[PDB]
Amino acid sequence: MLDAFAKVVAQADARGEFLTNAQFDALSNLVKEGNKRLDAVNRITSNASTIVANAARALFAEQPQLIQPGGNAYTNRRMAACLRDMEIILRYVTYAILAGDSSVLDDRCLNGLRETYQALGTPGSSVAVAIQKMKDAAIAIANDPNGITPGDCSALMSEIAGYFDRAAAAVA
Amino acid sequence: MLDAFAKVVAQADARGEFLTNAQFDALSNLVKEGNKRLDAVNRITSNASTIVANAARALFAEQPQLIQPGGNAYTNRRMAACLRDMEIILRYVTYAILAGDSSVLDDRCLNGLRETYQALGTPGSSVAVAIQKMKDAAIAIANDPNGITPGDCSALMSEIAGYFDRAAAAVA
Amino acid sequence: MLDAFAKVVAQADARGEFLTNAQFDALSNLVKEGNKRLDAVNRITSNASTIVANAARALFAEQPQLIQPGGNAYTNRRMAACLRDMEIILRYVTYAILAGDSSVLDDRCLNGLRETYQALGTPGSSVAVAIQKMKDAAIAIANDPNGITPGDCSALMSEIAGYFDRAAAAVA
Amino acid sequence: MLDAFAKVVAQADARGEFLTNAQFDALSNLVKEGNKRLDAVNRITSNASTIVANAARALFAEQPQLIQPGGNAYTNRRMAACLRDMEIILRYVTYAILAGDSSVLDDRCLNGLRETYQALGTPGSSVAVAIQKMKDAAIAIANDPNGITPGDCSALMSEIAGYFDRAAAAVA
Amino acid sequence: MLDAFAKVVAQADARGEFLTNAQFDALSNLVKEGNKRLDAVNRITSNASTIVANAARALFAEQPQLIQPGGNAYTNRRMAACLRDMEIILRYVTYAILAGDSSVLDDRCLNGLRETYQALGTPGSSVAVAIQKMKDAAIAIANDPNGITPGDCSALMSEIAGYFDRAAAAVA
Amino acid sequence: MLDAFAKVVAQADARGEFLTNAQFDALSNLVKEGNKRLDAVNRITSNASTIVANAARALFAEQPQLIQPGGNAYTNRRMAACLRDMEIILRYVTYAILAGDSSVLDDRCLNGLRETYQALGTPGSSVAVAIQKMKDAAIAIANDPNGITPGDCSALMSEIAGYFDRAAAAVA
Amino acid sequence: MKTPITEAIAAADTQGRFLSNTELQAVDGRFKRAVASMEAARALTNNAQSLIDGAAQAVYQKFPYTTTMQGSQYASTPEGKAKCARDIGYYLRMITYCLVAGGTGPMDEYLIAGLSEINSTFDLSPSWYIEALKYIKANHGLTGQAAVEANAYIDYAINALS
Amino acid sequence: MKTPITEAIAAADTQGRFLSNTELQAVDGRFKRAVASMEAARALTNNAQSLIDGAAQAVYQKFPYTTTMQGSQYASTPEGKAKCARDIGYYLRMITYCLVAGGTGPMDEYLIAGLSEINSTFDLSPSWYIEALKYIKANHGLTGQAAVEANAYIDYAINALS
Amino acid sequence: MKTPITEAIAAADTQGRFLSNTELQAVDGRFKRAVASMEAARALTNNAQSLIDGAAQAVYQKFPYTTTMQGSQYASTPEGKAKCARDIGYYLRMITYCLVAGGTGPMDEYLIAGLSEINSTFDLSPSWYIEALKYIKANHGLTGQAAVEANAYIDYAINALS
Amino acid sequence: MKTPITEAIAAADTQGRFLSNTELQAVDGRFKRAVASMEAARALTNNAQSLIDGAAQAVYQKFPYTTTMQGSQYASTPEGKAKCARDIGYYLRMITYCLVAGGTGPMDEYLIAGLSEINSTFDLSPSWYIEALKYIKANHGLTGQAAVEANAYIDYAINALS
Amino acid sequence: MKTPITEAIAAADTQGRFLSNTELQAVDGRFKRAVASMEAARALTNNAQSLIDGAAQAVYQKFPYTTTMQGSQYASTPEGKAKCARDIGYYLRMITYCLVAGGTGPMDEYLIAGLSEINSTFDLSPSWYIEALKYIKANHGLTGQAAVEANAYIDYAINALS
Amino acid sequence: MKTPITEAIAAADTQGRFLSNTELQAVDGRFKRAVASMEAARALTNNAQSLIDGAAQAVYQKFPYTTTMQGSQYASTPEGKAKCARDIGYYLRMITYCLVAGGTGPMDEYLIAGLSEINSTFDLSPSWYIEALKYIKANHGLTGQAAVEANAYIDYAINALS
Ligand SMILES: *[C@H](C)[C@H]1/C(=C/c2[nH]c(/C=C3N=C(/C=C4\NC(=O)C(CC)=C4C)C(C)=C\3CCC(=O)O)c(CCC(=O)O)c2C)NC(=O)[C@@H]1C
Repeated sequence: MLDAFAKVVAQADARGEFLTNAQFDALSNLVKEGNKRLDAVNRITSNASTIVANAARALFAEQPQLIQPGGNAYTNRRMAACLRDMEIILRYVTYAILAGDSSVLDDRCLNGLRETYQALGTPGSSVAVAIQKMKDAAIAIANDPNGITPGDCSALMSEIAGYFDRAAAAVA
Repeated sequence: MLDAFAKVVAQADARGEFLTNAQFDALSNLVKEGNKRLDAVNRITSNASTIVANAARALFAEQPQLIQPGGNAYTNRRMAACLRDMEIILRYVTYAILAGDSSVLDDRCLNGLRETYQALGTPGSSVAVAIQKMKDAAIAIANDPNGITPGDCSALMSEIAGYFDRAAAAVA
Repeated sequence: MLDAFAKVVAQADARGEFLTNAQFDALSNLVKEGNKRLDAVNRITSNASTIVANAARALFAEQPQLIQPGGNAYTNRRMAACLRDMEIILRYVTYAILAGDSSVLDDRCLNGLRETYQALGTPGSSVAVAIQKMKDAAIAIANDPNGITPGDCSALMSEIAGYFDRAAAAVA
Repeated sequence: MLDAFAKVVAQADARGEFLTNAQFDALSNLVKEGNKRLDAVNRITSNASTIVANAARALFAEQPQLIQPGGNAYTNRRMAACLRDMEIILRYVTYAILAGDSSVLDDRCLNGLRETYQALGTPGSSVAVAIQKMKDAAIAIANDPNGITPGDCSALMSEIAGYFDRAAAAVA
Repeated sequence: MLDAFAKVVAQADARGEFLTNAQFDALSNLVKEGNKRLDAVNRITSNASTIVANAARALFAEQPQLIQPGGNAYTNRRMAACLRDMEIILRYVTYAILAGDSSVLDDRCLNGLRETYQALGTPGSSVAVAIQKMKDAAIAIANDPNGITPGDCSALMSEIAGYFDRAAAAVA
Repeated sequence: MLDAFAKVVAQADARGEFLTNAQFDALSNLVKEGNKRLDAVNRITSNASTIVANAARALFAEQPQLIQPGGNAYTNRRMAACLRDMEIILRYVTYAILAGDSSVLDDRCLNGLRETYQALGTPGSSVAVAIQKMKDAAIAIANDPNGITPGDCSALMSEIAGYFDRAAAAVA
Repeated sequence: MKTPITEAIAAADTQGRFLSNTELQAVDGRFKRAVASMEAARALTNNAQSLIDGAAQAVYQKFPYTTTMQGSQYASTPEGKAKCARDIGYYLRMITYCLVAGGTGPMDEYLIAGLSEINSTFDLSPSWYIEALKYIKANHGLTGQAAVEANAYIDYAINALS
Repeated sequence: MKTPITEAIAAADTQGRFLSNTELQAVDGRFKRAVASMEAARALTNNAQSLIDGAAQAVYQKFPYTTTMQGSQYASTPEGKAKCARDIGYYLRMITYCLVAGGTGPMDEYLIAGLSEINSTFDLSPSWYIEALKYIKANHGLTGQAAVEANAYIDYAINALS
Repeated sequence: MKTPITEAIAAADTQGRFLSNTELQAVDGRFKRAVASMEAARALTNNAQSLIDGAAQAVYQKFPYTTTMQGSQYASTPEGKAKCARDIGYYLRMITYCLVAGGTGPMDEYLIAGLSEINSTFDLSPSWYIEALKYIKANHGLTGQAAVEANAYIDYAINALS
Repeated sequence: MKTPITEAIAAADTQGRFLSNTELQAVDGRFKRAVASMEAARALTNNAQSLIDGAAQAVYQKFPYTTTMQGSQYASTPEGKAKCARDIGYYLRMITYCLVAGGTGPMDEYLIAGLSEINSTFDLSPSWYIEALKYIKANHGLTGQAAVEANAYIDYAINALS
Repeated sequence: MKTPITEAIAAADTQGRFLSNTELQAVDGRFKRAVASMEAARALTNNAQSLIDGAAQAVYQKFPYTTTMQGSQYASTPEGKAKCARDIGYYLRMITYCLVAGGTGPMDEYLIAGLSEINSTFDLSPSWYIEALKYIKANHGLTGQAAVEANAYIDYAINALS
Repeated sequence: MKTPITEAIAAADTQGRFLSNTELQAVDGRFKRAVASMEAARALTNNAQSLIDGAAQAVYQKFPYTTTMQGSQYASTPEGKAKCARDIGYYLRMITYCLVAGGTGPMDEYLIAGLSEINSTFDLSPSWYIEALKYIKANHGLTGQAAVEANAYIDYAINALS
């Protein structure tokens, strides 16, 4: 996979050139924003279980047909599978946040997932709703002003939303 | 796989309902017919080798081009393969008779067989003729009135023919 | 795989016939030409490294874009892979020379290679140029009049060129 | 493995003889006692969890040094391992009850266990105490006069105790 | 493994020396005796089945307790195993004859066999008798004066007996 | 494995106690000495190849019988194996330096090595001499006063020597 | 799905063999035990509503806090109570399926697989269901081998929760 | 050894589970079928000598050359005849073991494993034994389920030889 | 045991390589974060008794039935109360080990491995411990990165119980 | 197909190496032995009909019952006799292929693979073919290394049938 | 590509776990070491041409035959000299990538993988590049931790060539 | 060790078969090629000292720096020169072993395995040995198939170094 650093290096190598001043400056800024990035990852990770559980309850309360006999989330085996998937997607999203690049998400998670859900008979659009709910919960937790050194950490919040939307679009 | 019992259960679960009286009555009858079913399985199984051998000889006497140099059943390796397939199909058919459901046949045997024979160059319609010959031999053995407690055991004979025709259609 | 001998046998078996006099005579001639065949294999094999290296240098001098940053042969890993492929193709070509039949080449080497190069992004036509260069080097080495018992060994040289062209067409 | 039936057969085969009348009579009696045997297996199996849990609590209340920091049952990983072993031994004991022969117990469970516990540092004599507690609980459950057709089912209770003592001696 | 040629080479390498004239002369003689060696291997190999079968019948006629109920060769599974071992030993002995060195026999066959038979309960001395019978049959077949170019081929017969005795001593 | 930190934790857990002030103070000091430790690891690692090569040349110049025909280091395969072992031991020693604990060395490297060398026929005492030579080279490189912030970094040098002597004693 | 028949077939198919007398006896055992199983299944089905209603209340009585404590995992609201009665009906329905099928397959496939993950994720206490199952076992009103059959699966559920 | 009981246990042990009702029903089927099996076993054992003597002669009658042709594989000498009667007694004894055990295990372990290798190595024709087994099946004089039991294993042997 | 150092070494040893700058930077990160970790460890250790006493009571207050209900799994007896305080002290001690080690290794090895099996076998409710851990998180009185460190492991425990 | 050449290539290809002198010597051995092999192949081919006719009758003489006994596996009818002569011609043709190819490959692929299954399924006795092959070996009228070549494959067939 | 971050993620993903504090500390170590790394990267980039020009000549001085000996592998022609300067620029560029990425990944992927095969196939001597790298290490003019960073990767290259 | 014979045996042993005509022809090819191989081996052995002395000097002439440059890897000292002549004698001795054995086995086992690692670790240039081998090939004074044999292994060594 590639983080935001190896991304620039791989682009430079393909052209056979040393890095330019603009590129060095851009990279130094990512480093200066590292504290905020680590805070967001730690906060989302620390609330992993509640984020998934609360999103699952909300999904099933809005779409009760998913847990009614026959529904795709009926039976404990299918329910467990569905909870596992929500946790897995959340996991890969945090990886992408730490890396500052979405390749690890696309490569080991999103790629081929839509096809997987169609083969199974799993409603991708419902998965997308679950992902969206986790997004709003993850962002409200990561960007919570309480208990942390004040500062603008909003550009990062847009980057984080991007990854969630990215995953929601891959299954939808 | 599913037997005739798990078939009804899986249908009821999909609807989230207890079994109805009609369903209980239908299931009790299968149980009352169990002796006949076990007799048919035991009798066909006991004559497994002759059923396959006699059907093979008959097939090759009618379709001699299958054993002529070049034919698909020429050489001992191909002849052995062909005899193995006839035995395998007969085996899965007896499983289906015991289960009272054809899923084990479709799932582990018939599914993808036609494609397998086309890739090899094996004449599916000739396989179908072999299957048909085993059918007539299996049924005449299972429904032989000699040495068994008299009684109508003909509905079961139609069920058995069904499985054979089912396999013959999957390769044809 | 099949050598030139098993090729005739397999054709005869498919027809269920003993070999004819013409066939026996044809086979005896291959045997009488065996010395020349072994000389060609030994000579090409003995100069394996130089044949590959010289062809690689020539290719990269004519097509410099293959080793420029980004090029398919840029970076030592890709360069090594490219040299390995040239050696592999040369290897399978010598097998075919020894066998007097091209099946081992088609079967274990050429078959599916074009698809492999397209998936990777490797220019097949450039591979074909490398193969062609090895051909001219291999033939000039095998058919070198110095240090060997004089005699017409040209029909074999056409057979050898055939295999190289065969491989060049499979990737081109 | 061997059940009580295959045990007699294997003894007869080793001598190359048909079974004697005494042997046939002995075997018929095992069959006549089959109901009691199945009741004991079903009853112990049905109370598997409580038997193990109650024996574990009793062991740790008598030997508190096993769960004190450092003790062999300290930490959840070691505690889990210890509970697993008690369940495993109980499992193999029920197999032996059903088979009417202890070979399956010796072969797949007891054999080499003492050596296993010494290598680990696990007190075998404490394991033996746990086994003994399960024995008394298993027998009181199996031989409980309530809810079952009255009758002497005590010889079987001695056979069952035998297996437990057999396992207790193999670890002690 | 080592043949008689690699044996001399490995001895010379250990001393770091080129081969001496005596050694070259000794090696040339092995080459001059190659025809006889190939005849012995071909003849024994051609009569592999009868050699094993006749030796088995003779062994069981002399030692009937081996096939009596209980005997180590009683039951078809054990009988088959015993015939397999005789064939296996004969196989490795022919390898050693071709190689002109016994290492392949010791290494892949004899080494650890005695221990194997003791663990099983197989009478090694009886195996040795079977080996001895094959020896006398193999040698009478290999050194049969009929249908072959006359000549002294007796030193080779002593070498062959040596291998058989070597195997007989490893199990005895 | 265990580093110097997990070592104290595991000792405390075995006793079921929180850490004492003395222990906290001892651990804080290891942390304060971390820079020196990282410098030693980086410096030895950076000169890995020369350390091994120079020690190998010195060993073979003092003990020429190891590379004479027959010697244990004769032939390129054995020479390569010997160089690999020196590199492997050096590798595990640097791991132990970084961890501040020798368990990773004992566990994955030293344990069972003496037995390994005896089975092979490799002179352990000669291996010990090679290890000793690397020690003196590693320490002179790690504790070189040039190009680094001045300071007493000698206690660490005794710790490093300890690991080398530890490995030398395990093979000797 | 695990039944005496599919087990017979799987065992034969794994050895690539035709069914033997060994397998056919097993199935006959299944057909003969059916009489008592079908008896237990019908009875539980006929009295389903009262067993479920009685079972739910036994849980609320054993664990009074499940009706007063706040939290969606509790039966302290109309929805919680509906969820609880639904779950209990699920357990009972599963048991009639096991009786009808002659094996634990239905329960294994539809309920036991993933059971721990669910009770953990939604914070549902296993001891709640165990108490519901103990109530059903004590009040199904079956006797003889019909009771032995029902109890076997009830206890199978209980052990799965333990 | 393959029996209804060891199959029950193996299946449970492979899933590392306790025996279930599924397995216990199978065993009950085995105990109930025992009555007819033990009936067939005793009868074959009591009439062993005559069945063997009659079976041997049926083979010599079907294949007359086995008594005249020279070769140790034939029953053309006193030893050959003794070997043949011994082999036939082996088959019969195996069948009583299968009846008593409730499965093919005894026959599988002591006779069928390695069967082809033996008949091939010693040049013994399978059709010889098949004829002996057909004689036993036609003359054991059993009726009802006792005959069904005996025939099941006799035919199992025949198919193994085919 | 999982620590920043053993992870560095394992990763290098798996590739059979010498430690690289990549691995050494990681360790430096570990040494620099130690200041805040050791700060949190000492503080939790100094106030261990009151955090444990306060944590136990918060559980009894949140789940009042744990003090009244009969059953050895409850803190309704002097022994139960002793067991509960012991368990809570175990969780706290584990957290100081994680802080001191710089990783979850101690908690993973001594407490989390086998955690579900234990709570299931002895009928101990995870929500009990989660509440104890929430109390410790709210009352450890740490600020800055020292609090961030303590909270990280506290929440790791909570998620392991969820 | 197994020949001295394909064996040389396979061995080299398995080690992913170029052919070496080791492999090329083997092939030269194959080319030099060809003279005697081609000699045996041509001779057997020229006298094919009489060897087959003579071989068939030797079998009928050794095993007189094959001409009188009823059953499709016997040569007691015109069809049986045609099948038998066809089979024998198959064996002979295979042997000329082995001689021409320089290895057992043809026989291994077209005849020996599945041989036991066929003789077992159709009740064909191996000793019948062994006798046909012994006749061919005794009457092919070859001498020197040509006979050694023919005999090698004839005996290979015989051993495959043993 | 191997970086402190991708190593953190890979390690977590292999255990199928969420990133832990253990992994996040490592990354912080990476961010803090960046200051010195970026310092070394910029400096090497700014002085790239002179370091390359000086490095090439140091090689020609150490190994005078590389400028006089005939052969395409030598720098005895204008093309050879261009190839040599290009190669040296490749090594330097790779080192700035490693500094910028915080790990050996770039060098491992673009240069070290297949390195031995290339120097062997094209007859390029490793000692040539080692001398170029020693020149760069001695003349990059960096001090403090910036020098420690540059040297770490320079020596990594040298060891890869040894 | 790889020889025409051990290859024949290994191939047969891998298929668990007896040696066939296919394998025996290969060995005959080996025995017949021996005449030319033994001829080349003896000749190289008789002229060993002069070939080695001449080969060493050809290297010093092709690569003049190997005699002047400082460094233990060079032949610029009496020891270096002794090491070089020893190495060259090793290559020659290996080639006589290959000729005598009929295969590359000796060279593969004693010299080629680990060859790259050694030349890399001790900084020995492959082109040095290739030049020594080219000298031996041009001056061994062999003709006909004896030369073809010697050249085959000489070129095998050269390719191993390329
Ligand atoms: C064609 C490429 C060129 C050519 C070939 C040519 N070769 C020979 C004769 C021989 N070649 C060999 C070589 C080998 N035999 C082997 O078994 C092996 C593998 C170990 C090799 C490499 C041999 C032994 C001979 C025969 C003896 C001899 O040297 O004559 C011939 C002559 C064939 C004949 O005798 O009628 C010819 C023509 N000649 C050319 O000019 C081509 C460039």
